[PDB]
Amino acid sequence: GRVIRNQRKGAGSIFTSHTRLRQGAAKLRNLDYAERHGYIRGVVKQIVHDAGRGAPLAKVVFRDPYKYKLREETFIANEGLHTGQFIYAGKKASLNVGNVLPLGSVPEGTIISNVEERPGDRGALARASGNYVIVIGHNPEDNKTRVRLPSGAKKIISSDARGVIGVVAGGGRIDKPLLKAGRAFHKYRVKRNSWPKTRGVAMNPVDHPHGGGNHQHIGKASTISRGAVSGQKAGLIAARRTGLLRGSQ
Amino acid sequence: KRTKKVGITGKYGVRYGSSLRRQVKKLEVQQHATYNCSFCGKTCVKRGAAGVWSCSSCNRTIAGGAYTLSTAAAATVRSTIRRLRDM
Amino acid sequence: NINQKLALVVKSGKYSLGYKSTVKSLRQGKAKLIIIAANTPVLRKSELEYYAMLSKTKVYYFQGGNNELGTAVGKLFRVGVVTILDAGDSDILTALA
Amino acid sequence: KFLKAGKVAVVVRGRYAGKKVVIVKPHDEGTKSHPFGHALVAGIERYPLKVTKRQGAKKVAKRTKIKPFIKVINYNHLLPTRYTLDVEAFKSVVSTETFEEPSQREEAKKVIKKAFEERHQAGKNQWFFTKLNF
Amino acid sequence: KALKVRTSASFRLPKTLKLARSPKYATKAVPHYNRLDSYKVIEQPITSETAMKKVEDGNTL
Amino acid sequence: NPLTKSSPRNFGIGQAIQPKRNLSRYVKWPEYVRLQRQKKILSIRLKVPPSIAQFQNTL
Amino acid sequence: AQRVTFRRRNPYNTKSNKIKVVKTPGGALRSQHVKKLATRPKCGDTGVPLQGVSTLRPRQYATVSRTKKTVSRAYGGSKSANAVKERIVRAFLIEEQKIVKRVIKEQTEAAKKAEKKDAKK
Repeated sequence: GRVIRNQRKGAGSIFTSHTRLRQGAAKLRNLDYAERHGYIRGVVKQIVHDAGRGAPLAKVVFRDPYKYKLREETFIANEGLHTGQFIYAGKKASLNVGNVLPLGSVPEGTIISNVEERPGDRGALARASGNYVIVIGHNPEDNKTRVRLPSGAKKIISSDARGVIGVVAGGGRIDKPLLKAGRAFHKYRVKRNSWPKTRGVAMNPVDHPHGGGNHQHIGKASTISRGAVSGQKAGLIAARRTGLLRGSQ
Repeated sequence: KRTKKVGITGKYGVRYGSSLRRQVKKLEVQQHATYNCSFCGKTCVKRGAAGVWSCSSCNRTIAGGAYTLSTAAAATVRSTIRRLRDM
Repeated sequence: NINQKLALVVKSGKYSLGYKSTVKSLRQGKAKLIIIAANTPVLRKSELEYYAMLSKTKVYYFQGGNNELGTAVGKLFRVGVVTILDAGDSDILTALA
Repeated sequence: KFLKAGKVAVVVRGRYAGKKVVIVKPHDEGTKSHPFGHALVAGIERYPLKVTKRQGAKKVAKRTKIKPFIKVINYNHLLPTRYTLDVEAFKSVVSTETFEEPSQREEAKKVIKKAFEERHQAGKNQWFFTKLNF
Repeated sequence: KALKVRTSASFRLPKTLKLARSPKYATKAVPHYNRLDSYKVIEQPITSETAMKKVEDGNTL
Repeated sequence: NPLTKSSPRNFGIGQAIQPKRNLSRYVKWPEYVRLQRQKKILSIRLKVPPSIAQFQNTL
Repeated sequence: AQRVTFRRRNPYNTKSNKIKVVKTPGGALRSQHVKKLATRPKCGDTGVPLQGVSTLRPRQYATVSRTKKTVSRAYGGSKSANAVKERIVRAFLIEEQKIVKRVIKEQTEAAKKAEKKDAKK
């Protein structure tokens, strides 16, 4: 057979993302001295729609504590930031929507985003629209918080990990249906190249496992082994359950 | 009154079907309408690209939700932090 | 409460609306009490509050923005800051508020 | 109250915008030529340039130089101030006749410069002689 | 002892004496006569009748 | 004395650009420096054996 | 009636290839190339078009007098008038508060040390 629609993607020629319109690497500040002891005032200069982004960005401007210069950093805007807000980042800054503490300083209950997995990652978890981590716990013996991620999957993080307080902007985007292909077109046209997806099933058995037959059907379990193979893995990979999911997640 | 009930979504005509028109109407009302500006005081317009409002007669700009200035989650989280700041 | 008292001013009493007139009347010294909204920007809040201290004037912070101060002074339009030049009938001058 | 002879306002609009000034002769209103609440204010254009020990003469003389200006300035363009800085001495120098005639304008600027160079030495009213940073 | 206190964490290559060439023989040996002489630049003039128009009438050889 | 104005500089994290302190510690050294330092350490952190050892204990 | 051609070996209707048909004093219509209309300079703080400053493509004024590049205030051909006014006010009013906080914290620390001495007694 051929290499599949979804084995090439990796190669990365076309299925590379599109980064013309794409504004900047949405990232927190780099850490230390200033913001591992006291804090610093940022200033939100712009809030700015990012093409191909779950939720708009904020050019928050700080000051280099060692040079006469400004650094501007693209934070993921949390519903609340507004141009000419004073963001405050680092240990000794307070709990406000846009400030950026380290999970340690942040009481259990709080609602955080761009949470750094490891500290110094400049953000990882809960960065897409509307999403947010909840700091569940605190293990001050071996400084590491337990944190819930939008998935649900609770997970232990270093207490020196940071994250911007508040819930992320663009919340409740997916409320709307798209209608009209075209709007799905323009969605992905601004990200990547996955859209329209032809169904294996529809294609020839050359081109994809499900393919072929005198009836469009799969004919051997769309569930697939986790220890399967590039090209074997088209259908429900490594499923536990299948079928219409009832109840909680 | 032109439209008994398609309202704004009457742009879409007979497409997409009464459920996916209804759903959108609710959020294409919300998004096309004018907030009141927290700071200015005034009330017109303005959304501009999802989660980014606004200017009325002022020019600021404010991260909000996609189709509304404040998603409910934002308001409850404002409280959550209002409570946990006070501790 | 305050809203009853500013009503008592606006009927029978002399009062100024808005910023320039406020300030005009802080510099004249006719201002005995200025009622500043909340949402009125901290700059112009702090500017009034400065002038106030030179004029030795009371600054009552109307808890609530400017659409609801206009209301409170029997106005339609929104008002960012009121002055109370004279309103001997009312009790806002006597009150700490 | 207020806006008396001393009052170290800061000009806000128009050239001297952001430069500290003294209200040498206020007028509540009434003039045919300036139909609004305006002062006559002398104040400094070029600042004293921040002297030190470890410095001197062809810099210190240079630093301690202070240009002044004189201006009729509407009260909407003066943010007035706590700080007062004294003196009746300029009032008689800075009249309404002093304005209009270009030679006479200088005559005041020549006196007021001296008066500021008097004041700035022996550190009298320091705030008024530092640049307003903005 | 009492080491060089530095400010820049960045340790750049220390500027050093870049010596110049003092070669033991000329590589070319004999300096080459002018590649492009007076006579070698301008070869033949032109006789195309419509140049001889331009010579006499426009003052352009 | 009078015109000479006392003015503190204040280096409290978010106030006034930190002044050029000695950063010797925090220099990105070149690879060869990094080697010959870390070679020294690496020797010492290792339990060295006695048949060497004695060359540290010198005259 | 009297048609006209471009001039330049760019057929295409690009911006930076904009024709304005012009009657020449031959009498025939001729095209000429409309050089791009410069947008007005703008404020640093706000989106304001900044006043008293000649438009001109960034070069067209690189050799024009600076009176035409600027206005005579505080932040000339940069910040805009009321934008500056905002930030003279804000500069000055802030500096007072920083003075006021110093006095508060000076006097409150003097009270703190007095309170501890009285508590220690």
